[PDB]
Amino acid sequence: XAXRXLXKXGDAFNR
Amino acid sequence: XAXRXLXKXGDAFNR
Amino acid sequence: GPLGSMSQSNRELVVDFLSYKLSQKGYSWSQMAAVKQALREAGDEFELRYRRAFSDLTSQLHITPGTAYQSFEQVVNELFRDGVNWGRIVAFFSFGGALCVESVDKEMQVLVSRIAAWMATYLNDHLEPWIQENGGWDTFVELYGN
Amino acid sequence: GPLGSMSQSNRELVVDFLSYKLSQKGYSWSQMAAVKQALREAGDEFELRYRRAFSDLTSQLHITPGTAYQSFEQVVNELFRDGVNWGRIVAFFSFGGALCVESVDKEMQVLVSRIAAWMATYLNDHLEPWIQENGGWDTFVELYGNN
Repeated sequence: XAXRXLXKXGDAFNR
Repeated sequence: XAXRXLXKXGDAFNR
Repeated sequence: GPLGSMSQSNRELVVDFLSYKLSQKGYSWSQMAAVKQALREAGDEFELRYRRAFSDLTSQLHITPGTAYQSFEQVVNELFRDGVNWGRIVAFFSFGGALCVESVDKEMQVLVSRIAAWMATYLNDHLEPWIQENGGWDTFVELYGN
Repeated sequence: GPLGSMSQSNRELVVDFLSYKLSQKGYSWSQMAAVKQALREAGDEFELRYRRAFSDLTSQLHITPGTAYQSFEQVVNELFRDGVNWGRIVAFFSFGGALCVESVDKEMQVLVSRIAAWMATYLNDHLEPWIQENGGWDTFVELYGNN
């Protein structure tokens, strides 16, 4: 939830 | 010079 | 713990200021100072971009001294279960920072040095080994510093 | 110097990050962390305010490895010849940082650690004793912190 959130929103930030 | 600059302009920053 | 020398803590202040001033010009006192700086900036940015995400999370948790560790472990394990990458590393840090801030809001300052220990251990045992294999701390710097 | 443990330096990074996040909320890791942050804020504002008035200071020094020490000593001695106050202490730090930046611009980075040692020793012998008797580090944080 607020997991696969902090997942998608780490993965967006990944350079 | 940029002594008696880094001087009055330290002094100006004194609280 | 025991007190150190006035001389060591004066050096540390001096190295801290020079680090900062060097990094503002795109220079670095050391690889550690460069990493510190890039991570502070990555974290401010991550938190600004995804603040609703944090809002959801650190409520849903309900931290107390007897559950703080269980919460930390559950979040951190799912963050990295299917892989480490640089963004998830930043999220880990931001997450630990919010957990510390929240502990102090709720007057559980005791948890702050504990959370530091758990973060440092997890960085030591799980995160830096990945980093060592994936380009090193320098890659992190070239990606998130400047 | 010799290599420390991986864990010592992972701790140090974690603490740096957490110190920063705590101070953003009015909290602090320690009196040291509070001072570091207030001092960085202070130097930024001092430089924003007044760098235009002495912007060619480090340049006119014509720094070289052989003359660096004498140039540092001259500026610092003059800076405090007529006394110490908190604003001049901030200028002492801004100047050392500018002198390090200048040293790297001129491809003389061996000078950076040298400037750091000269500053640390001067703080130790000539500034902290004034600091102790004028309210201590807490007074600096009270005057320059959260600004």
